[PDB]
Amino acid sequence: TDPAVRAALQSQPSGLNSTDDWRQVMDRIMSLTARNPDAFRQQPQANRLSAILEAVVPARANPTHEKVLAIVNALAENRAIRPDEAGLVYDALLQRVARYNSGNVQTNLDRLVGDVREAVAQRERAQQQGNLGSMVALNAFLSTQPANVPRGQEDYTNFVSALRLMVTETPQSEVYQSGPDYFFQTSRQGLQTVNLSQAFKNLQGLWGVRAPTGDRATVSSLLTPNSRLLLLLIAPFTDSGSVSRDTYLGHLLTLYREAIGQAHVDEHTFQSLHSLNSEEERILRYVQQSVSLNLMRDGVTPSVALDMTARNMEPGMYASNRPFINRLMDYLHRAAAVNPEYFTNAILNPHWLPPPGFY
Amino acid sequence: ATPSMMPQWSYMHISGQDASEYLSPGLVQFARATETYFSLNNKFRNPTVA
Amino acid sequence: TPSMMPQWSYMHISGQDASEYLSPGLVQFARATETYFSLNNKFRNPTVAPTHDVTTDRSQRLTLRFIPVDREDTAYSYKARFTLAVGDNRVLDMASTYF
Amino acid sequence: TPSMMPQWSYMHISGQDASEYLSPGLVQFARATETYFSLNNKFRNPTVAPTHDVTTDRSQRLTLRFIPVDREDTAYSYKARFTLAVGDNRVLDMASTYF
Amino acid sequence: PTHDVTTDRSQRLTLRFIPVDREDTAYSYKARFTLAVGDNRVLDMASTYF
Amino acid sequence: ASQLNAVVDLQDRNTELSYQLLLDSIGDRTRYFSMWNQAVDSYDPDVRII
Amino acid sequence: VDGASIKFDSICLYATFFPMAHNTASTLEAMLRNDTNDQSFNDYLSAANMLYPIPANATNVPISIPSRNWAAFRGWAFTRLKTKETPSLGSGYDPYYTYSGSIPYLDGTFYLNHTFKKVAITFDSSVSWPGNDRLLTPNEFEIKRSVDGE
Amino acid sequence: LYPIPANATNVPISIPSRNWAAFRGWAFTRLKTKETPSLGSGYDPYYTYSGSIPYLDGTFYLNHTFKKVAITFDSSVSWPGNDRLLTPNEFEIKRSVDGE
Amino acid sequence: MSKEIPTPYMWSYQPQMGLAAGAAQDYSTRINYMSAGPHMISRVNGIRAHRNRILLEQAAITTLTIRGRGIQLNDESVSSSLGLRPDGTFQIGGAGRPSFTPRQAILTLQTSSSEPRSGGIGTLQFIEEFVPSVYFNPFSGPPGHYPDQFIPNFDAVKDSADGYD
Amino acid sequence: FASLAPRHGSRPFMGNWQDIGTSNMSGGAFSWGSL
Amino acid sequence: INFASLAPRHGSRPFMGNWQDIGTSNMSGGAFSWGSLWKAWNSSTGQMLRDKLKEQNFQQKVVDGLASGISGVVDLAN
Amino acid sequence: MTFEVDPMDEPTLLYVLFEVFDVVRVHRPHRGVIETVYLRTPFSAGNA
Amino acid sequence: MTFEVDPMDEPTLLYVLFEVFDVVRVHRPHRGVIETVYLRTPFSAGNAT
Amino acid sequence: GYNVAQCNMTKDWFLVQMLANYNIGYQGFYIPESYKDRMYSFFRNFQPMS
Repeated sequence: TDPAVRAALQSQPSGLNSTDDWRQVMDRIMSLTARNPDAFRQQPQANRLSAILEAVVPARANPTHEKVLAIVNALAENRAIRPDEAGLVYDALLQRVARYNSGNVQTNLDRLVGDVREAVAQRERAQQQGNLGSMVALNAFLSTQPANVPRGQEDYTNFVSALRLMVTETPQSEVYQSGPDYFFQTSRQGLQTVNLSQAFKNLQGLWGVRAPTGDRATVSSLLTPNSRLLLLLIAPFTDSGSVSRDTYLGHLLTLYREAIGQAHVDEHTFQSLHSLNSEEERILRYVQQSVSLNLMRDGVTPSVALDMTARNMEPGMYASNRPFINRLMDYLHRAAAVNPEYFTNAILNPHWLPPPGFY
Repeated sequence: ATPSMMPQWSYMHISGQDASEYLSPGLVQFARATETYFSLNNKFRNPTVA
Repeated sequence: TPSMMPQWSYMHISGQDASEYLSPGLVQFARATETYFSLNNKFRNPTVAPTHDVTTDRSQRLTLRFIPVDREDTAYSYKARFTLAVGDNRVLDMASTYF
Repeated sequence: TPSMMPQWSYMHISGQDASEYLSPGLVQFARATETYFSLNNKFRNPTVAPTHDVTTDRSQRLTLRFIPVDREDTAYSYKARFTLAVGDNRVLDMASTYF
Repeated sequence: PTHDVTTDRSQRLTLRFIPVDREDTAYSYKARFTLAVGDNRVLDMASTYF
Repeated sequence: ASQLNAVVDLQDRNTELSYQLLLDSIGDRTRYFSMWNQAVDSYDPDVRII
Repeated sequence: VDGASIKFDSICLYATFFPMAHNTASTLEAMLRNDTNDQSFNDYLSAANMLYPIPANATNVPISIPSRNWAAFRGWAFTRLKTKETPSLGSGYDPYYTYSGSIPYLDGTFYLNHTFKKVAITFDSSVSWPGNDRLLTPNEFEIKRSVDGE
Repeated sequence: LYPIPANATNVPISIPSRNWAAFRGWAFTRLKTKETPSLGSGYDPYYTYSGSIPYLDGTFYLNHTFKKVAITFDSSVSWPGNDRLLTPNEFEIKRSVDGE
Repeated sequence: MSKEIPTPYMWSYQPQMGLAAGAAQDYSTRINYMSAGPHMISRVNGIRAHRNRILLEQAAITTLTIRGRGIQLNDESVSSSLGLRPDGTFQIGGAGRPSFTPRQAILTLQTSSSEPRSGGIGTLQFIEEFVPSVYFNPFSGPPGHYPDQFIPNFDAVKDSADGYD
Repeated sequence: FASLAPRHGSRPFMGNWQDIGTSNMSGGAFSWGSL
Repeated sequence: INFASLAPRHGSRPFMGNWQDIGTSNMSGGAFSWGSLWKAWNSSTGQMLRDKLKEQNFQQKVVDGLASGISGVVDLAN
Repeated sequence: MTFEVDPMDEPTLLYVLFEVFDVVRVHRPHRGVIETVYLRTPFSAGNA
Repeated sequence: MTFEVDPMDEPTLLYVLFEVFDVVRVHRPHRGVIETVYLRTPFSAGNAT
Repeated sequence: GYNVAQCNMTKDWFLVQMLANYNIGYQGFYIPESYKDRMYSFFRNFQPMS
């Protein structure tokens, strides 16, 4: 739910709109609330009295459980203990406090809930900020590595700074030491683990002399695949010109940088004016049916048929749709007067619609 | 425990807020989540006042 | 509805139902006093069946009868084969079919 | 064809419900003609038990036989005391208990 | 060859057709079938038989 | 058009008992409907258990 | 043997169509031919059935299933019935079925459920599914007990 | 070679998941256990028979006793999975008297 | 073997749920060179390195008359032929010309599902997404930093799914 | 609103607006559930 | 594309059924309402006939098609 | 599994129903064409 | 794979040749040296480095 | 060939009665739900005899 251990706690030890927030209740009981006034004025007597009795003389509460649960929940969300251990340690701490209680203990407990709230927030933001531990490990490893390369030095230190930037700029990356080596995992529970010590040992001999030899694949087999992965992981970093070009290392970095680039980019890219309302269609079908019925079973003239249809209409709908019905009646009248074939066709064939220009 | 001085009519749920009010939001959510198999709905009284 | 005779609507034969033509107020009163004084059994709520696009006016059967196109026999079991036909503008619910 | 979707989302096992995978037109049609043309029994809705955070994979008893820790038989009554112990991270609902 | 030979959508390899008309006589027997080639495949009549 | 059978009946699957249980589930079974000859067999309880 | 005989004469098929209006029926048809608005069904018993012979005076029924994948498996259901009162599966005509009464495998009138003693479960020929100490007798579901001081 | 007990009628076989690249197909035949020797190191003291060896020489003679072959990948998908057989998902070799 | 040219790991699919089951090193396509000299052994190692380069890269980079549904259908809106309707007098006999209404019939025939899904993956997308993954330095981290997706008995939320309940 | 209602909670106990009713022998019923 | 006109009208308002009603049932966990609620060696005659009458008819609570009956209380046998 | 039952002096058969999922999806993309996709999950066509 | 066979009194075995590819490559650097590299694509002999 | 329920009643008449009293027509012939079948209803009194 919520990470703030105060909030993720207070959902557990609290009623809903009780007299813990006295001001809201006192506002609602008199008339002050504007959302729905006179709500309280019309409840049963008991309830009303009881709230009032609660309101004028508040009832004291014991907040020990709330604070202890807050600190326990803070421990749980900070991986101090397992949730089952949380259920146990809540009672453990409760007994501890209950057998040593004092006003000083309550004061320290409030101090502690504040401290643990801040601690949880800090831990979360630090875990999303870059994981200084990896930076410390990387600096230790770099201190282990020599800082002087007899063949070429600008490319070496530029690459070192690039690696530093890479480990800093992408949190969730891991740098550590398991055996007598340092490694670099691009993510917890993630593949792509680079043997950093071996990669640097292999790359020491290729810094300042592989520029003239980049054209011939005579020494290309000196690059162990682990170091190849290490270079691949730093393609987005070490942009053009950081590593001197026309160098085998520089050539690989440029190729990898160009490739990754096209990819992300492409990826973010990814991927009759008047017609009647249903009510008017119902009216039209009714007019058709009534006129056809009168004209076919009573033999009346078409004008009288139209007149007879009109009257038998529901007055509310007839008045509501007076203009459209009037226009339709006049149109049918003049059609029956002028073109009997068209009138008979338009009065006998469903799926018919008034032609444009009738509007 | 802690001796309480709330008016006994509400402190014994004789007349006052019903279950989904005086209970915790967390407990209410949990009870509603597990209404099917492990029913907690009969463990708390709902006062009814005419 | 166009051909709704106003005497029907006044006599609550068709048109607005009980919850709407009544004053809002009575409605509420009723909802509240449901438990003790019923008042739902004394007003009428009209119900109206739809007219168009529900039933085919053209000549059409209801209970079709299919005959066995071919039949085979044996000393213990026999076979019957029917050419079930469902013409357009129709839908057949197999639950009704029965030999 | 399974080449489209997993075999459980297909064949309507754990996955979306009927009121969700059906096209809006068909849903509205069924909601319209519910009274005189049933379409409810001709589709499927998966019922999926929750996977986690309900039961425990650890060893845990389902029933315990509590031998009385002390008895005092009398010419008129029998008195038994049981040390009812509820283990950690377990909840006992007294309704199930019986003598 | 990998592709452009066999389909992935279902097709059946073999179809059995039931006569629509039949007529017995003292000496003959007439059967009539409605052969239906699918909308994309092709049929070599040599494979068909009674 | 193409005799692609739609009923693939296996031998493990049992249909008669399935229909019996379904008929029990969706409606009362004690009643009799003569059209389907629907009358569940039963024994007089005073006879099975004297 | 009793000579009761039966001889079918004729058979016709009856169907009943809801007289839907043609426009609405056509719309419904065009709706039900969607790739998505497809009909689906599941057999109510949802079962797979198998049967296993038990000779006379037998008192133990081992059953083994080879290596299998058990996704979505729902549970077990079992009963005991007389061999004399069950026809041969699938075969058109059984000449040994000399019985005419109730057929519990078909009409679902079981009457032997009381005869079961106990059931044991074992996965990979090692572990037991009832489980981690769940029941009183953790190894095997004990249905009914004879004289048992516990 | 996967074993079949006396009077047994179903011979299910399972293979743990592996890559099947460049697979070609199957081929099978039944052999009487007394015939084929233990595919081991020289002497098989339980091999007491001196006739033809259909596992070795190629004189298979029991292919006429196969009834059904069902092939399923991952225990949910039949291999000819496009209804590309008259029967739904089985390579029905020989049909008994049930001549539909 | 070698932490630099590793035999790749190949995923296993579970058709039923649509998720991907545990994977494993490929064990059916290994090359047995145990009877070769340094020449061919270096050649084979280079070949496996080439295969690994192909895999890594691939994975990372590569992620009128409407057709109706395979048989096209024509479309007409004013194709209404039988203009008569049975009033009190007429009596219309058998009729019916099936025509797809342009807006109503076709759109109602091609609507998608009401709400899109959220769950497993189909076969084609699994093939396109779950290429064999090359694991370079196996399990080189502290406990808890290992790729748990590989173990089939591992559940993402509740860790280490106890088999047999 | 109404204060004349049984209150099972602080919130009132009120039925559906649409509660007023009809049935004619007719079969003008033969209609479905409360659900 | 609105199908409300097809439905019965309950008065200026279509009678649209609940969309949450599409069938699903299996062996266990699926239960439906309307349960199986239910030469004389003994000549009592009376209760007997009465009982037979009872046997042929019905009663339950979700039988709320139409109306429950006047003044009220909400009860069980759900 | 190892059942055991009280003796009966006639042949009898244990019947076990292995609860399974048995569903079928029905399709109909044109006039008079039925396509179905059967499926039994715990025991599909390759059953034991 | 599931098979069905007719009953027989003696025990029997179903042989299921599974086809695979099986390839051997031969190379010779100098006088009297043979180096072979085997393979079996869907059922490997197995060797990893 | 028009009677039903093994008694002398035309399926037309039976269908009309069932449709009028329970709408159990076109979609099968299940027994009417108990609450829809009062004492004066059609089904509860329909008795075929032979």
